[PDB]
Amino acid sequence: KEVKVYSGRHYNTDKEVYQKFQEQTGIKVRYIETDGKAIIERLKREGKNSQADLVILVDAAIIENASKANLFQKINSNFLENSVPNNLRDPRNKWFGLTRRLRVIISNPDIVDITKIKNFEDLTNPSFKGKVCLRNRKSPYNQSLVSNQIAKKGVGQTKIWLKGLISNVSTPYFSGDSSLIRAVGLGTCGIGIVNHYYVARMLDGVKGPRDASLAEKIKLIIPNPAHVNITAGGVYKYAENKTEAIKLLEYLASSEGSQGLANKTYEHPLKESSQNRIVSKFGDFTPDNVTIKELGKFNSKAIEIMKEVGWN
Ligand SMILES: [Fe+2]
Repeated sequence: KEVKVYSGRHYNTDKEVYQKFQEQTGIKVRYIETDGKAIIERLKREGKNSQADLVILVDAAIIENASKANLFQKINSNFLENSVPNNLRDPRNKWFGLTRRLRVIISNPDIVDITKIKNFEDLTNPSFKGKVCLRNRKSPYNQSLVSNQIAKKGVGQTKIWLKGLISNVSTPYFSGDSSLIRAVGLGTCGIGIVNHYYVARMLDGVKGPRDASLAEKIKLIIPNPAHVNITAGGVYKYAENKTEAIKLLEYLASSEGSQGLANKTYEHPLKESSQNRIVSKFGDFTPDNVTIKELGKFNSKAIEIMKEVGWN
């Protein structure tokens, strides 16, 4: 028995999670961990000749791209259908959330008055002119944040928010979240928007002592209510080992599997907040109930309006 996993989680291997599954079930896990867009392009080109059984992808936008490319087949699993929150899975049962991340506000309290920052709407405050820094629009994480705003506010109000936000940017757009954390830590930026787990990795020494010292200087603000995004898995449309792929997906979505995956990347498990002491110090959050499917629905529109307002 074997199952082949093509995984977009390539921050640092889930080998340990796959080995636990192998040890428990006798099912050999053969995995590839690489960039999610590379996996999607490879599978579109391979079609029926692909060896993928299970596909794991990061961010609502990439899940939407794989869905549009018909990469997944619908599955029936009483375990997944009764265990994965409705808002974090496909209504059509093609993909299922595994871990949760939050895109949050980071601030340098020496450069900005953090008492005036509670939510994304506060970043349009004119007192922050020249103090806001952003990763570029190519980031699915940012596309999904703008999609989240469209879902909840509609295009008109989201465009007003975007114009206010981009008005406060006077720094070239960043090519990653960790570089933006460094700039906020150093104080060249007063405010950024990054995923919560990058702050936790730097605080925990993962990127070396300079990055840890810079991350210690930041104040992380979880918007209330919070924008939640996910990593998800689904069974490949032509999976040879369909039965084994479902068993592995059931394991990954379970309390043991979701904790195993989340603890490797400093993410939150599916049904509980992280017990990691660094992550728990960031505080409690309340989801805004926008579904992951809705984040995909508005992805194209989010890219359009980001381009229109000069989020470059
Ligand atoms: Fe990431």
